[PDB]
Amino acid sequence: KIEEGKLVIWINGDKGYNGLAEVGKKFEKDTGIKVTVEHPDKLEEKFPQVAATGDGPDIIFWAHDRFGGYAQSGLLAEITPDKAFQDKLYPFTWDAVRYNGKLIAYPIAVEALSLIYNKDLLPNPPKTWEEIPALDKELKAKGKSALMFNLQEPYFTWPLIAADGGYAFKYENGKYDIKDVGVDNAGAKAGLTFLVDLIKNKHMNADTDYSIAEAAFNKGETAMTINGPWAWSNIDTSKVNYGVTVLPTFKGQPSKPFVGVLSAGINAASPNKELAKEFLENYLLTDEGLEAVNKDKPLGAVALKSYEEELAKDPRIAATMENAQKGEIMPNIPQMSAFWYAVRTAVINAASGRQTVDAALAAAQTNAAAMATLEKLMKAFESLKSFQQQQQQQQQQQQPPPPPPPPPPPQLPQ
Amino acid sequence: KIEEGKLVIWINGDKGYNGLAEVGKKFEKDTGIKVTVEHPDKLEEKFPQVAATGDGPDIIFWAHDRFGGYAQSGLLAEITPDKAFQDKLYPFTWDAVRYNGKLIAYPIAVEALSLIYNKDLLPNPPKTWEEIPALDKELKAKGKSALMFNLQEPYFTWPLIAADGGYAFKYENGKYDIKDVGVDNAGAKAGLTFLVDLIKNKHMNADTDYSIAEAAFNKGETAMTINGPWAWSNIDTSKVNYGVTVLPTFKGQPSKPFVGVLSAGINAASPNKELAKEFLENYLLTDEGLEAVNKDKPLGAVALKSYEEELAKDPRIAATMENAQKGEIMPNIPQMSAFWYAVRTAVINAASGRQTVDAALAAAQTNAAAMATLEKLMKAFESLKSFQQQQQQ
Amino acid sequence: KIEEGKLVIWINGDKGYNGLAEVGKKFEKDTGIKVTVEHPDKLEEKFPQVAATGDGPDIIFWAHDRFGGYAQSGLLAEITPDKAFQDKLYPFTWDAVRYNGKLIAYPIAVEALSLIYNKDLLPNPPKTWEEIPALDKELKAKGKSALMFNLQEPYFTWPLIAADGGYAFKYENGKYDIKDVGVDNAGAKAGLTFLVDLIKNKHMNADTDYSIAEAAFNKGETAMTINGPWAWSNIDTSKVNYGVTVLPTFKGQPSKPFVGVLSAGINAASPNKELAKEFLENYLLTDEGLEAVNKDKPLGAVALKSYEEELAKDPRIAATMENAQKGEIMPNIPQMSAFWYAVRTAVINAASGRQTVDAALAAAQTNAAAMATLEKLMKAFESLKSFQQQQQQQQQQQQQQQQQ
Ligand SMILES: [Ca+2]
Ligand SMILES: [Ca+2]
Ligand SMILES: [Ca+2]
Ligand SMILES: [Ca+2]
Ligand SMILES: [Ca+2]
Ligand SMILES: [Ca+2]
Ligand SMILES: [Ca+2]
Ligand SMILES: [Ca+2]
Ligand SMILES: [Ca+2]
Ligand SMILES: [Ca+2]
Ligand SMILES: [Zn+2]
Ligand SMILES: [Zn+2]
Ligand SMILES: [Zn+2]
Ligand SMILES: [Zn+2]
Ligand SMILES: [Zn+2]
Ligand SMILES: [Zn+2]
Ligand SMILES: [Zn+2]
Repeated sequence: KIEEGKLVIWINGDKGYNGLAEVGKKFEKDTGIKVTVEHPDKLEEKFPQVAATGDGPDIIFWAHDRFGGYAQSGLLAEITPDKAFQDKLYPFTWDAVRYNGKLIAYPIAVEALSLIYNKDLLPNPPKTWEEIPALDKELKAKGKSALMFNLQEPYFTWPLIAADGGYAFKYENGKYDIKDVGVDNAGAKAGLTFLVDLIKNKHMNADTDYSIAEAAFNKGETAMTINGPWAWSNIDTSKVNYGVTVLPTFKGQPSKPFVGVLSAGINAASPNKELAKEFLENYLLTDEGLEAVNKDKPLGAVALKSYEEELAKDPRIAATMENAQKGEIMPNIPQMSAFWYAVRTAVINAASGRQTVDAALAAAQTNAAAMATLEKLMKAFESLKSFQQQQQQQQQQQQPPPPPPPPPPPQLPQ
Repeated sequence: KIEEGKLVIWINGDKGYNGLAEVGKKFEKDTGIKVTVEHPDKLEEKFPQVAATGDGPDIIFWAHDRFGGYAQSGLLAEITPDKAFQDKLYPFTWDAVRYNGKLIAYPIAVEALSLIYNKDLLPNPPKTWEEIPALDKELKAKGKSALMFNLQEPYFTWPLIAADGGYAFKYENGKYDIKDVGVDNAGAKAGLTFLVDLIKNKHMNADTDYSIAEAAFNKGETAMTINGPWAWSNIDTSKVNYGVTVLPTFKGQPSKPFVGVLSAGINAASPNKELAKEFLENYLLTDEGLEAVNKDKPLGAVALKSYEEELAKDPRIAATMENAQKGEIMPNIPQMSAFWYAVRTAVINAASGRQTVDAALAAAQTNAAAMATLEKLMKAFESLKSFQQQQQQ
Repeated sequence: KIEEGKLVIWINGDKGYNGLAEVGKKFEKDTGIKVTVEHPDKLEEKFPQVAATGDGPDIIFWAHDRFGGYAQSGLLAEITPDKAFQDKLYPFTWDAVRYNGKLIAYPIAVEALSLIYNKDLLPNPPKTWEEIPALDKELKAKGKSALMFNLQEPYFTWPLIAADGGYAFKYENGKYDIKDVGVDNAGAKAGLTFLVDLIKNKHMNADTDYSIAEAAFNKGETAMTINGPWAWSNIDTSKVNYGVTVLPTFKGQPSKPFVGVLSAGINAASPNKELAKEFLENYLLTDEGLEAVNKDKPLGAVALKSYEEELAKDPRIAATMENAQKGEIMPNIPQMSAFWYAVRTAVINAASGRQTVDAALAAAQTNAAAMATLEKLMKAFESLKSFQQQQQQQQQQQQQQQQQ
C-alpha cells in the first residue's frame, strides 16, 4: 500500500529487477529507508484494482501507453522535476509521460522497430523502400528473399504507412486532438498502396506473421526483417551475422515506427511521494543506477542522455534510438483501442484484395470514431450496472443495450 | 379550456396559493380578468404533457431547474422585462432563469442550505470547517457530537466539495459549457478529502442520512446540522433553541450550496401573454403581492430586493440569502441528471473506502460525461419509438 | 469491366442513355476508345459494393446527394477542372459536388420544385403565400380549391418552412457545419405556423398526399400544385392547360426548395481517369453533348450556361432554374438521414394537432442530432460484425482449407 516510511516498487519480471534492487540497497544505505522490489503476475492488471482502494506499490514500472488509463482514473501523482533535471533526458521522451498537460511519470528506456539485416546476404542495407522490389528479384535469383516481416499486426506495418504523412492522432501541446485522425490522408494512402503493391507483385506473402518472418530470418532464408530489441537474443542463437540499422525511407521521408517508453510512475495514494521522487531523480536516473539495472537485463536505449551516449557504442542500441527519434510516440489515450482494431482490419482487407486502399483507409476513419465512442458508452452501461452492485448488497459480465433498430424508409414515391 | 381572456395559474399545493389567489382577486378588480389558481397532482409531470398539445395553464410555478427541460421542448415563452424591472431583483436570480441567452421565467423565491446550530450547546457557531474536528472531541467528552448531516445525497455534501473551486458545469454567458466539468479539479479533491478524513477519524458516521441527521439535531444529541428552510418547522416542534447562520468556510473559501429558485414561467401556447406579464410584473412581484403570498405560506428568501430587506429582519432568512449569494445556481440543463448519479456514487465510494478520493472523482467525470450518451441513445430510441408506434400502428 | 483502355458508364434507366451512347460513338471516332453505357438495376446500391473491391464502371451518373457517402468511402476520384471550364457552368452547381473541400463530380442537370398552375382557373398565379387563404375562398364559391400538394413528406413542405430563415445544416466553405441546424429558429417557426394555419382553417386537408394531390390537379379540381419536372408528362396527358412558374414568396422572402443536381463521378479505382475527364469536359458538357442526351430523354434545367439559355425558351425550364437558384442545395452528408425522419414527424405532428409548432420543431432539432450520433454508432456495431464475417471466414478458411 501507501507503505509509510519505506518504498515498495513493482516492475515486470522480465526486466532487471535484481539490478533495481541493488539501487534500492544503495538508497537504503544513505537514508535508512528500505526499498522492496517485487514482480507480481499481471501487475498492469492488478495496479488498477489495488490503487483504486489506496493500496498497491509506491512506484510502478510499465510502458507509458498504459499510464494514460491510470492517470485518467487519477491513480498517478503529478511529478515535478525542475528544468535542470528535465534537460538530463531526451526532450521527446517527456512527451510520452504527459497526460493532459500534467507530467505523470519518469521516462526510463526507449523502444522502437529497426531494420535487421543479414550481413552475409546483404553487405549493405537499402536506405530506401522503393529499391526493395529490385533487391528481391536480385536475391530470388539465389533462392533468397529481400524482406520478410509480420504483416498481420499494424504495429509492424505502420512505420511505412505513416512515413509520407500518416498519424494516429494529432499531438500539439501535451494533448491529443481526438478528432484529428490521419489514417485517411494522402501520405497514409501512398504508404499502404506501396505495401499492397509489394504483396501483389509477389515480393511478399499476405500471410506472413511474426513466427514465419522470424523463422525465415533466423534460417538465413531472407536478407532483412523489421523487429525490435526483444528479438535480438533469438538471432544471437541462430548464429546469423546480423546488423541492426535505421529503417528505410519512403518518398524521401523516414519511417515512423511507434515509440514505447518504459516509465516510472508514483502512486497517487503513496505517502512517500517525496522519498519516491528522490529515489528516482537522484539514484535511479543516474549513470550508476541504470548501469546496475542494465547489467541484470538490458534496457535497450535509455532516456538519460549521459548513459545513452555510453550505450550507443553498441550500433544496435544507437539504431533503436535513431529510429525512435524519427518515430511516433504511441498515444496513451483510450481512443487508441479503436485505432488498433480499425487499422488492423484496414490493412488485412487492402492486402487480401477484399477492399481497395482508398476504401479500406476511409472505412478505418469511420471505424475509429464509431468504435472509439462505443467504448465510452460501454463504460456507461458498465458504470450504471456497477452502481447497482454496490447498491443492492466475474459478475458484471452483463451488458444489454441491444436495441439498434434500422429504419429503412421506402423512398418509392414515383 | 385554452383560457382566452382569462388567466389560469398552476402552483404546487405546499405553496401560498391562497395568498396568490388574493393577488388574483386584486387583479380581477382593476382589470375584469378573472384569475384561477390550481394545484393539481404532479403538475411538473402534467405540464409537459398538456403544453405539448397546446393546453394547460397560462403561467406555471416551479423551481428553475425543471424549466430548462421545458424551454428545451419550447413550452415556455420568452419574457422581456425592461432594464428598470430587472434591477428590482437580485442580479444572480436572473441567471437561474436564462436558457441559452433567452430569459424564460420570473424569479420569485430563493433556497439554499444553511448551518443550523443549537444555541444551548454552541454559543458561537464555527466560522471554519477546519475547526470542527477540534470542536467534536470537545463535545464528545460531554456525550454529544459537533455536526451531523445527510451524507448520502450530494446536494448536502456539495457545499464542502465545491468550496475550494469545484463546480458542476462552467457558466459564463447565460450558457453552460457542458465540456467544462469541475468534479475532478484540485478544489473538489481538497474538499472531498476533508469529508472522508472526518469519516475515518470517526467525527462522522458514513451511514448518516436525512432522517438520522434530523433526529439527532431534534433530540439535542448533536450541536449542528446542515439543512434548508423546509426543515425549520420541525425544529420549532422539538423546542430546540436553534440558530441559522452562514455556512463555514474551507481553506478560506465560502461553502457553495446549490441555489434553487422558485420561478414563474409563461406557457408558450397561452394567448394571454400580455395579461400574464402585467399580473407578474405589476401585481405579484411587488411588496404587497409577495406579502399576500407569504402570509399564506413563507417563501423564505425572496428575489425582490425591497421585500427581502423587510424579511431580512429574521436572521434565519438573512442567512439563507447570504448562503445563496455565495453558492452555485443549480444548472437547468439535461446533463445534470448524469451529474447527480455520478457524484453520488463518487461520494459513497470515497466514504466507504471502496475507492480513493482521486479515483472516485476521476471516474465521476467519466460517468457524468459518459451518461450523456444516454441522452442521445435513450432519447433516440425513445424518440424513434413514438414514430414507430405511429407509422406501424 | 476492369476498364483499362476503354470507358464504361453507369446511368439510371429513366435517363437518355441512348443519347449518352451517341456521345460515346463521337468520342470513339476521334480517339478509337470504345464507350459502353449500361443501366443496371439499383446501380446506386451496386456501386458501393463493386467500387469497394476495385470493380464497377469508370464513370457513374446519379443525384449529387448520394455522392457524399461515396466520397466518404473514398470511391470517387478528385476532379480538377480549371477556372476556364468551371465558369462554363452555374457557380451554385459546383457547390453540390464538393465533399469537404474536394471536387468529386461534374454537374449535369438541375432539379427543383416549382409552382404549377391551371391557367384556365387561374389567369395569373399568386406571387405570395399570404394570399392563398383569400384565393381559396374565391375558388371555393365555384367548387374548386386553390392549392393542393403533398403534405406528408418534408421535401414538399420544406420550401415554405425554410422561406423565412429555416435550413438543414449551415454551409460556408464547401463544408457543412453539422452542429448548426436551423429547424428551430424563428424563420422555420413562422413557416410551419402558416402551414398549420392553412390546415386548421380548412384551406387544406392534413391527409393530402402525392396521389391525391396529383389526381386533383389533373382532374382540374385544384387550381395549383407544387411538384417537379417528373410530373409534367402526366399533366400533358390530362389535357390541363398548365403553366410552371416561380414559387410564392412568404413574408417577402422566396421559397427555398431542395436542389437536386444530376452528377457525373469518376471511380477512384478506374485506370482511365484521363480518358473520362476528356470525355466529360469536352464531349458531354458541350452544347452538342447534352443536346444528344436531351433528345433521348429530357434533362430539365442544365448546369452548362450556354445550353441552359437555349432550353430557357421553355418557360417551364426557365422557372425550374429560377426556383433552384433561390433554393437550398441538398446536403450530401450522412446526417441528412436523420434530418428527413425528424422533420417528417415534426410536420405530421404539428398538422395533426398532436403537438404545437414550437414543440414539434424543438423536438426535431434535438431528435435529428440524436439519430445522427446513432447513425455513426450503427456503422459501428455492423462494422464490428465485419469481424463476424471475416474472423469466422479466416477461421473456416483455416479449418476448411486444412480439410480434416
Ligand atoms: Ca507484497
Ligand atoms: Ca534540481
Ligand atoms: Ca559511466
Ligand atoms: Ca561502464
Ligand atoms: Ca540477468
Ligand atoms: Ca382545470
Ligand atoms: Ca417598465
Ligand atoms: Ca466547552
Ligand atoms: Ca395557509
Ligand atoms: Ca455489365
Ligand atoms: Zn514475478
Ligand atoms: Zn516488381
Ligand atoms: Zn552520492
Ligand atoms: Zn392539489
Ligand atoms: Zn481528529
Ligand atoms: Zn434496365
Ligand atoms: Zn382563412
